[PDB]
Amino acid sequence: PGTLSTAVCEHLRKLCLREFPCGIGSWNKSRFLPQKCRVWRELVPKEEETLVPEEETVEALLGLVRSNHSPWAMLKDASAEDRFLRELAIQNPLMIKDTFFYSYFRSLRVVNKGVSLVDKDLLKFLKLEELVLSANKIEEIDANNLPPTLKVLELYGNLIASMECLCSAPPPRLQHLGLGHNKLLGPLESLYVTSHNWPQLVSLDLGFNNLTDLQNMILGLSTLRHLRLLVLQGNPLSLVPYYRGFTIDSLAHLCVLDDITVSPNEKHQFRGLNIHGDLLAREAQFVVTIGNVRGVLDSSILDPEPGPDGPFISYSYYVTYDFVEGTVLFNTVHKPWSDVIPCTYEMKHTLKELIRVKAFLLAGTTVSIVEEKILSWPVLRQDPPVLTVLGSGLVYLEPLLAGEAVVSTVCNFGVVRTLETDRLTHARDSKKVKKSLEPLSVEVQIQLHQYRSVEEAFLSLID
Amino acid sequence: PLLVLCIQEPEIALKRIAASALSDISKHSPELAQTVVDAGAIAHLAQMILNPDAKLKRQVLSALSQIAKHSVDLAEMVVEAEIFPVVLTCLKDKDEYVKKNACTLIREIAKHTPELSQLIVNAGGVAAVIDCIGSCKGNIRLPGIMMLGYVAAHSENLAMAVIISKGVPQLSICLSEEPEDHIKAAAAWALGQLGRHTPEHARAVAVTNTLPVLLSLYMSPESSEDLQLKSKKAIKNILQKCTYLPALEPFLYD
Repeated sequence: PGTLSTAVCEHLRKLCLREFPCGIGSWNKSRFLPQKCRVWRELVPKEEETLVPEEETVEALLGLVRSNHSPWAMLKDASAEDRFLRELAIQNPLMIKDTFFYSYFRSLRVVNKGVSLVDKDLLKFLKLEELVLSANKIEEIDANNLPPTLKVLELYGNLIASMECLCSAPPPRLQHLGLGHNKLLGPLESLYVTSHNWPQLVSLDLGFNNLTDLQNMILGLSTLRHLRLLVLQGNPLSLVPYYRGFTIDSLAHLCVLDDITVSPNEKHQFRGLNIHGDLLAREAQFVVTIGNVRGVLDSSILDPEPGPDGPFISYSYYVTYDFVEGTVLFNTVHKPWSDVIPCTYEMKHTLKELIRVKAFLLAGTTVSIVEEKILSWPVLRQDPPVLTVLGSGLVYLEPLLAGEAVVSTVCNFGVVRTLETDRLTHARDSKKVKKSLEPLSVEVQIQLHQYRSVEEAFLSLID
Repeated sequence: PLLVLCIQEPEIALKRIAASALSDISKHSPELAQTVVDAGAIAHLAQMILNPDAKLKRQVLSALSQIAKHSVDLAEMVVEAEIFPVVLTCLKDKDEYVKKNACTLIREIAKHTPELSQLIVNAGGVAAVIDCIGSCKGNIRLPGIMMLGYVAAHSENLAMAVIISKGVPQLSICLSEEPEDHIKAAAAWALGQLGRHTPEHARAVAVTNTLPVLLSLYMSPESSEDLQLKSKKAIKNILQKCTYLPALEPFLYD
């Protein structure tokens, strides 16, 4: 379907650069045509708005584009500067060609073809200091196509292997790289954001990729002395405990970070963290609690009378989890029935595999409960203890990757204590009484111990 | 106000020049048209449509078209001045640019809301517009074609009113005999808006032998980009509801 030149020139064909209400047919002959047709309607005694009907009322033509029904909002849709391009083409087409299209794209931003092959025309598209293009499938690039011009670069949904082909052909201009929905990897690609490549970096948007060291990225910024807009919330590199205050502090560049309104007190509390960051436990270090057990099938309600030799009981309740190693598993929460149970585990993980840590956080990581009942004659007798269980949930943890201190999520593996069985759980102890007278769920909490002041962030010495 | 007062003068040339100036003014922003309206120009302009002057009627209808092209309220209040069927009678005058002016005025009127389209239909104007289009050739048919297309695209009852009024064969004639590109593009757009409704729509369109014409036209290299785009749009909107196999049968092999 496309080479870059053929796809650009195809979409320039898709945008009708010679035809109505833009462009050319009869209608032009005293409005969007050359002068004789026009002027001779005067210099021959006035052919009026009688126009021989070789012409339209141009206000009518414009009214067609303005019409809330005739399509032409862009066409009815996309990148707005393309509607200006149509609007010029109404205003008069004749002069315009690829000569003018080559002049036009000071940026190119006209998303989606599913295409990927970079080539020559971009140079011929003389002005281009920016790209913002997406839903195209590029892998690594004919770098050379870089005119000596490029500042800003969004690439959402590309697939790229390394930055290197492009970066080994650099105009000294790139203010920004961005690659949403993409794939790129490691602490080391930061070298392709060095002054060899891109001393000019003011701006960034780098989610869905997997990029892994804030101080490697500081190596890039020690050589890209420009930063003022950013996306580090959204990469594995944020996971280092000190990230918000460190990133603000780090170098002469980033004036503001992540979402926040100063107008209270923050800034006096928080400048100075990167100094401490020469000293902090520089890796990422996560404390991770598991949650209290619910949907606890009183597998004894099935014997609401429970005290007899099988029926009678003791319980386990545990989770078994995926966390990144691929994955490491433990049977965490293990402890018995009470109509609501309290159960918890905590791990601390010190971590470096930040691409897979990010995979564990984003992807859908896998979690299970196990329940055990005991149902015993004094023999007790126990089947494993007994088993009666649900355990699967897919689970999600981005805020740590957003550079935030903590995640919690709460996971139900599904029903064994139904509400009738729950009413019955209280009815097991109420039938012990009548005789004597989430659905299966855990909580999750995942901290990567980050902080609320410059001094509190200094605690990651200890992390 | 002076331009409004100039029309009250008995001079036909003064009336024509004032109407031309009003049309030239109220064609750049809705506020200019609103200011002209607030001077009481609508009441006058409706009163010279009956005047048997070619140029005066041309300029009056052009000004009305330029006024009723911006917003819904302007087009609504324009019809409130009892402009029917005095405008509809202008589609039968010996003049051609008067017919073009009337077609453009109607087109601008019933493009905002289906209420104005419904009032025009109830006033019996669709048949008159179709007859004027069939009795004329050239760019004059374009405003009426875009009119009937907007009316069809508005709602279902309006599309039925157009179809029962024999709009589809006229559109086929427009697509066939007109050598111009935007005319046949507009004809394809109107046919697609007609056929995008209930299967009875694409039924009444398919008997008229427009679908093979649209397919050949969108398979023609000499065709323009907008024309092929609109032809494909019409094909997609019609074949998605057409239930007649013998007309969808030729689409298999082509």
